[PDB]
Amino acid sequence: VLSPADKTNVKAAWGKVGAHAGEYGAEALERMFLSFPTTKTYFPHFDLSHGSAQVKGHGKKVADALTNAVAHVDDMPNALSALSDLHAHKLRVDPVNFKLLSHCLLVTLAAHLPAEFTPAVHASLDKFLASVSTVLTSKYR
Amino acid sequence: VLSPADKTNVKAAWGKVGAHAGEYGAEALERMFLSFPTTKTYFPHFDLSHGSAQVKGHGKKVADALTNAVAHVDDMPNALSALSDLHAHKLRVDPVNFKLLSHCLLVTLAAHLPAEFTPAVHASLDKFLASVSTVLTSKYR
Amino acid sequence: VHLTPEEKSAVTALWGKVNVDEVGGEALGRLLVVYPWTQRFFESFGDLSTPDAVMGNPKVKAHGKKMLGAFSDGLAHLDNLKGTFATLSELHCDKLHVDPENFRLLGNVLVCVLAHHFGKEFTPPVQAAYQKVVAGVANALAHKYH
Amino acid sequence: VHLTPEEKSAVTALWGKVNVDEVGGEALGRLLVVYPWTQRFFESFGDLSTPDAVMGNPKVKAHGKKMLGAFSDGLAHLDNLKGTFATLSELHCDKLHVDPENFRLLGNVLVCVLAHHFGKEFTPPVQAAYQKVVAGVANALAHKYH
Ligand code: HEM
Ligand code: HEM
Ligand code: HEM
Ligand code: HEM
Repeated sequence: VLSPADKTNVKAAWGKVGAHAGEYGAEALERMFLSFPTTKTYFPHFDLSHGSAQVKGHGKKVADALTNAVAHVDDMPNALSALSDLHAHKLRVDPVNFKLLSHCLLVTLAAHLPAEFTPAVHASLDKFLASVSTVLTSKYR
Repeated sequence: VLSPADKTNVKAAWGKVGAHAGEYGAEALERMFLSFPTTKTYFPHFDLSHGSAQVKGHGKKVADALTNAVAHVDDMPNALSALSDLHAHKLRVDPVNFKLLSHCLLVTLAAHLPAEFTPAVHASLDKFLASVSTVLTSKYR
Repeated sequence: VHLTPEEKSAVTALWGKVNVDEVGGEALGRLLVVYPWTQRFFESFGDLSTPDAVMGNPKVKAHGKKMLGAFSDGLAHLDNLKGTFATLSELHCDKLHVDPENFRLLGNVLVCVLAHHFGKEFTPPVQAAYQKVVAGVANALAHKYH
Repeated sequence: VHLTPEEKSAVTALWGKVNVDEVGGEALGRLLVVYPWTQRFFESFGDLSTPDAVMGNPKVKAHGKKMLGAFSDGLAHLDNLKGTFATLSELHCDKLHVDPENFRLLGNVLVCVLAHHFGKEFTPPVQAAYQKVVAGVANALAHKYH
C-alpha cells in the first residue's frame, strides 16, 4: 500500500534519475551479480563481465519496466502482468531473488542521488520495489 | 493470485475442518509458540501453557479472521483491512512471523485432514495463507 | 543444534516408523508442487506438468529417497551436522547455487508430510523437536554460503 | 566468512573514511524508518513519530554509535566473527528475541548508507565485499539461533 507521499517521493526520484535510468538498471544488475553470485545462474547465456552489451541492454529493459510501474502505480498488477507471467512460469525465478535485485536498485539510486535519497524517500522507494516484487511473484502455479 | 481451483480447494478444506476451526486455531498458535519461541514475545501478557483459556480464545479469533477471508476471497484487502492496521501499526508484528504461523496452520490442517491434505490442496492452502499474510503485512508506514 | 533428551526421544521414536522409501519422494514432490520455481533444478526429470504427474514421476521418487537418506544421516549425527553435510553443501551451494531459503522450505514440507502421515501423534512438542532438526540441517547444508 | 585480499582492501580503505559518530545513527535511524516494526525494540527511545524525529532522536544516534562499534570490531576480526559476536548474540537472540532477518536488514541499510555517503566510490566490487561482511556479521549475531 503506497501512500500519496510515497508516490510523490518515487516520482521525484524517477525525475532526478532522468535519462540515466537504463544505465542505472545495468549497474543494479552488475551489483547483484557480484554481491549475490547465485543470481548469475538465471543468465547462463549472458556475458556478465563489466561493460557487457547484454547487461547494458537488459538494464534498459529493467528500467523501462520499473518506469511503466511508476506511470501506472495505482494498477501495477495489470501493468506488470505479462512480466510476472514470464518471471514465474518461464524463468522460474526464486522469489528471494527479487529482494536482492530490489536492494541493489536502492544502492544504485543511493550512490547516484545524494540530495534525494533521504530516509523518507528511501522508505518510499523500498515500498515501491517491494510492491513491484509482490506483483512479480504473484503468478506461481 | 488464487485460481478457481485454489478457491474450491480452500473452501473444501474449510468445510471438512467444520466446527473444529477455533480448536485448530489454538493448536496452530501453540505449535508456533513451541517451534518458534521468538513469536512468544508478542504475547507477554498471555499464559501460553498447554490448555490456556487465553490461547483457546485467541485461536477462535484467528480462525474467525481466516474464515472471513475465505468468505470474501475475491476481496481480502478490504475484508482484512482493520486486522492489517492492527498487526502493523499497533502490534508491530515482524513480517517474518506470518510465514511461521502460516506454516503452523498448515501443519495443524495436515495433522487433522488426512483425506483432504493432498499435494494440490496443500499448494492451494499455502497460496491462501500467503495471500492473507500479504494483506496483513501491507500496512507498515 | 542442541536437542534436549526429550526432543531426541521425540524425533528418534517417530523416525523409526517412517517409510524411508516413500516419505522422501512425497516431500520432494510437494516441494515441486507447492513451490514451483524449484522445478528449475529438475529439468531432466521429465513430466512435472501436474501434481499427479510430479508425485508419480519415478525420478522424483528415486531422488526423494536419496534426499531422505541424507536426513537420516543427519538424525544419527545431530551434534556434528556441519561435517555430515559438508559435501552436500558444496554440491547445493557451490555447484547448483540453490538459494538456502529452499532448504528451509523443504524442511517445512517434510514437517507437513510427517504431520499428514502421523496425525495426532505429531504433537506440538514433537513438531518443535523436528523444527530444530530441519533448521539444523538447512543451516549445515548452507554452510558454504556463510 | 573468507574475504579475498582485494575485498579486505576494499573494505578497510573505505572504512577508514567512515564517520563512526554518525553512520551508526544514520543506519539505525533508517532501519526504524524503513522497517517500522523494528521500533518495537526501542519503546523507551521517546519520539519516533516521523522520519525527522527518528533521525534527530539523540538516543537513536547514541545507540547507532554503539551498534557501529560492534561492526568495527567485526571488521578487525573477520576470521573469527563468531567469537567476536558471542555476547551480542546471546543478547539479541536469547534476551531480546530479535528475528535474525532484521540483522540482514540492518546490514543492507548500512550498505545503502555507505552508498549514499561515498557515491561513485562505492563501486559494485566494493559493495560485494561489504555484502560478505554484513552477511558474516548477521550470521555470527544469529549463532544462538543455530
Ligand atoms: C525486481 C524487478 C525486476 C524487473 C522489473 C525485471 C524486468 C525484466 C524485464 C523487463 C525483462 C525482459 C522482458 C522481456 O524481454 O519480455 C526481464 C527478463 C529477465 N529477467 Fe527480470 N526483472 C526483475 C527481476 C528479476 C530477477 C530477480 C531475476 C533473477 C534473479 C530476473 C531474471 C530475468 C531473466 C533470466 C530474464 C530473461 C533474460 C533473457 O533470457 O533474455 N529478473 N526482466
Ligand atoms: C497469519 C494470520 C493471522 C491472523 C488471521 C491473525 C488474526 C488475529 C486476530 C483476529 C486478532 C484479534 C483482533 C482483535 O481483537 O481485534 C489478532 C490479535 C493479535 N495477533 Fe494476530 N493474526 C495473524 C498473525 C499474527 C502473528 C504472526 C503474530 C505475531 C507473531 C500475531 C500477533 C498478535 C497479537 C500480539 C494480537 C493481540 C493479542 C492481544 O493483546 O489480545 N498475529 N490476530
Ligand atoms: C534441504 C535438504 C536437502 C537435502 C538433505 C538434500 C540432499 C541431496 C542428496 C543426498 C543428493 C544426492 C547427491 C548425490 O547423488 O550424491 C541431492 C542431489 C540434488 N539436490 Fe538436494 N537436498 C536438499 C535440498 C535441495 C533443494 C531445496 C533443491 C532444489 C530446490 C535440491 C536440488 C538437488 C539437485 C538438482 C540434485 C541432483 C544433483 C546431481 O545429481 O547432479 N536439493 N540432494
Ligand atoms: C545486525 C547487527 C547489529 C549489531 C552489530 C548490534 C549491536 C548492538 C550493540 C553493540 C548493542 C549494545 C549492547 C550493550 O549495551 O552492551 C546493542 C543493543 C541493542 N540492540 Fe543491537 N545490534 C544489531 C542489530 C539489532 C537489531 C536488528 C535490533 C532490533 C530490530 C537490535 C536491537 C537492540 C536493542 C533493543 C539493544 C539495547 C539492549 C539493552 O540495552 O538492553 N539490534 N546492539
